[PDB]
Amino acid sequence: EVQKPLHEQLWYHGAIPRAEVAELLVHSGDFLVRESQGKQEYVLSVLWDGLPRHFIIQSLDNLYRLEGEGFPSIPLLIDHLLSTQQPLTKKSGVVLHRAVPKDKWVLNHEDLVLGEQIGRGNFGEVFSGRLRADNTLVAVKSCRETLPPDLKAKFLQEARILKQYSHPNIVRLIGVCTQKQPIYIVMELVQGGDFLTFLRTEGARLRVKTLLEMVGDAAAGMEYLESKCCIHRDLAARNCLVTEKNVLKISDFGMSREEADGVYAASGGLRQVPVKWTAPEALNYGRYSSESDVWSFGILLWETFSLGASPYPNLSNQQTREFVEKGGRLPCPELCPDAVFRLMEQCWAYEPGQRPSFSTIYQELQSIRKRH
Ligand SMILES: C[C@@H]1CN(c2cccc(Nc3nc(N[C@@H]4CCCC[C@@H]4N)c(C#N)c4cn[nH]c(=O)c34)c2)C[C@H](C)O1
Repeated sequence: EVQKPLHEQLWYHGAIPRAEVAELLVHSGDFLVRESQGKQEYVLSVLWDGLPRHFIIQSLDNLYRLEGEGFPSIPLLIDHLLSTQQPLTKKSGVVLHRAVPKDKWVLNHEDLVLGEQIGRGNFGEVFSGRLRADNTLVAVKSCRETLPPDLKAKFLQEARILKQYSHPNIVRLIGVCTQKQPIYIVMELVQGGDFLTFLRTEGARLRVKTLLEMVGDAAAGMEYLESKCCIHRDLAARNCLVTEKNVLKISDFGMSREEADGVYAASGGLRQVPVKWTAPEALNYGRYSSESDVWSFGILLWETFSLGASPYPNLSNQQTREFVEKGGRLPCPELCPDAVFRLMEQCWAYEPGQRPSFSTIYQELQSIRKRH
């Protein structure tokens, strides 16, 4: 193990952000080695006094050192530090205890070949791609480095959330490319593309039973997320994907948050918030919950039965907020069955407590589908 090159080491995390480093180091003396992207130097990061401390690994004459003896490799230096329990510096008194290994999701850049751009996300371009070992087709999310540091720190959040999930109607994570820059999140490629485009393109061809089945799939995904205490915050037709077999999967988890007690209080600082899909209390007071996702689901129902129409077309975001406060809601689409519209109206109840649960939504849609 110690003989292996640094890049192969389990405790070498390459280009992971400082914010990810803080997540990984749990106990005193927990440590990892990484490459500092800015300075192009290796860094030993260690938890001491409750906070990560970052030591620059010096290199001279092909020997790696801190303030003591030098070694011909960084793994030999780490082994010396761990085995002797010598403080990394006399001044700091930091002593290594446990090497924090990469998880199973970390992926090498070499494993992946990037293809054509397939869309644009808030963090940057999404590309199609290929895993070289088996020809598995993937979607690859990128993060533009010119984004503000506060926001870039949020990019890996979607991967951290999705690592936990497995469901037929939730997009599947494949891995995270964080050993070098540029950083990528890698997911299964969903062949049919986004649901909004599907609705607009397939259009008059789609049967009501088919639409009910697809939104039923979305309700199943949302029920599963609610069960995991996940609040998606960006549910919309454009953020649902369609498989080659017309199964719908929820995707685009960049804004999603896990809250044990069911409420996420927004920073207030979000840019490009999808105002037309967002519940009033979430905009007004920053209160996000499964109930605010339910409001979004009502908009998704509207998008589905209007075959991809844009909501509140004649209103600005601010005008939409004012319109909704006055009791305004979207009109019933022609193709929308009366029962679906009644459910849609319940989803848009002003008080979040009055809105139906995702289980109720799934069951009601399923029951409607059986008579269509
Ligand atoms: C011509 C067709 C077009 N296709 C096509 C067209 C649109 C989207 C996608 N796919 C994905 N889009 C995502 N975000 C998009 C951002 C921009 C708006 C739409 C989406 N919201 C995400 C995310 N997060 C994912 C995540 N995981 N997996 C995916 O596939 C995926 C494929 C692929 C197909 C093979 O070629």
